[PDB]
Amino acid sequence: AQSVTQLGSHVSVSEGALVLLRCNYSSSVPPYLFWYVQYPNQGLQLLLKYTSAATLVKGINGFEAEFKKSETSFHLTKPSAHMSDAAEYFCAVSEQDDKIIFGKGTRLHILPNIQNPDPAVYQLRDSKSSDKSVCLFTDFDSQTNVSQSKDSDVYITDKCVLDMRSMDFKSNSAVAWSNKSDFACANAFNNSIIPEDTFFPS
Amino acid sequence: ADVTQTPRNRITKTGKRIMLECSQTKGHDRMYWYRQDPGLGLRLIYYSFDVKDINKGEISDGYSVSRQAQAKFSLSLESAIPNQTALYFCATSDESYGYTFGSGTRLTVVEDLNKVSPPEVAVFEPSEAEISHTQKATLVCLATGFYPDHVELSWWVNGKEVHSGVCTDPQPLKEQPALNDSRYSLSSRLRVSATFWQNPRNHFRCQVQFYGLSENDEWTQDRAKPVTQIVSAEAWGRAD
Repeated sequence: AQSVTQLGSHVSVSEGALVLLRCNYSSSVPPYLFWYVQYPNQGLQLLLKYTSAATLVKGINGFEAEFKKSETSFHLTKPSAHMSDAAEYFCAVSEQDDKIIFGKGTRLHILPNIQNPDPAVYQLRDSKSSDKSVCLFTDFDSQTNVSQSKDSDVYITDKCVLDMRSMDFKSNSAVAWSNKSDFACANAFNNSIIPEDTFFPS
Repeated sequence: ADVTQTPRNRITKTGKRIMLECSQTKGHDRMYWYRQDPGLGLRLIYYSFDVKDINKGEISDGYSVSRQAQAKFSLSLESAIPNQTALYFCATSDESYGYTFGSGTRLTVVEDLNKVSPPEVAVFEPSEAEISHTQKATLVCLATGFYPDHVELSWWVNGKEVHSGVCTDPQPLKEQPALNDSRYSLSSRLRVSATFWQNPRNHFRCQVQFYGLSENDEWTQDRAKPVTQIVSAEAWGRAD
């Protein structure tokens, strides 16, 4: 009868904006509630929990959650999204006086503030003396997204954000490649809607 | 470390009995085994409140457990099947929902060990056009042709591991999506200043830890036995 619901397997937030991850529960009597965070290939870390004491529960790193009985909710918040907040978050609830049951999880994706976009498609050559290449689409802002390949012999990755600490600089990129010698970087991202000002060097 | 799990990683063929161990030092009555799958969270398999008291969770089929001591709770896959591929977590709890999780067991069950294959790894050097346009330089690592999907990629600059300026794909892609036993590929980027790439004294290495066969596994093919191993590729900086 008792459950916990998180909707949206993947959610976005702009860098520096309010973080809000939603959790609702179905228990008739108020339960204990928990929020855990997980980084890739790591274990679970407790952020905060409601244990029938304070209703505004504070957590580590500026996280908070308010237990609201009348709308059966325990939403997790943080005032400002940082790149290091990128992780998967699980809401969980007590059940049957003997266990914790977990929500399905939500992965939080932080959209970096790219104030000087410089979209471009580059060709990169193998360090060894094959004439193998890959294609790198980089330096586009938040309004561009990368579509999957329409050709089973052309491989295209999801966009990935890197954070160069040395220059306090973040950028988006996707990589494409193909085992066809004729494949060209000018055409690699033709199934994606790319910026009209994308740089294509020759 | 209060809660410890073994093994940390394992690959197995289908139809084998597999045992995972959880041990604790605090002697809490309550111990639990969960599995984690993408999009499903953590699902309870079995739990125990004392030595010989056992309770099914939501996904107990295909599994058994034994509580051999206050300190120990064992999970068995009775006859492993591919859909038992998962990250497995044991936990203890005190009397007030104070949970402690073990660090996890990554288990991969494959139908046919003959398909196991380590990656080929290549580094692709920064474009002169990126360098001129941006005064930055992105290296790309590609790991290809590996099976199963069970790898760890890292970057090493002048012999030390780096995290800054790196982005690795969160999941490998299938090279042949139509096939149940497709091999996989994975990419990563490491971005540095153009100045740093242009120094011929700087050394860049992409490392891929692959988890495959063990010494005990049989191997009847001519090609290299695809054991757990590290495969790297490298590049030196360059002015031209």
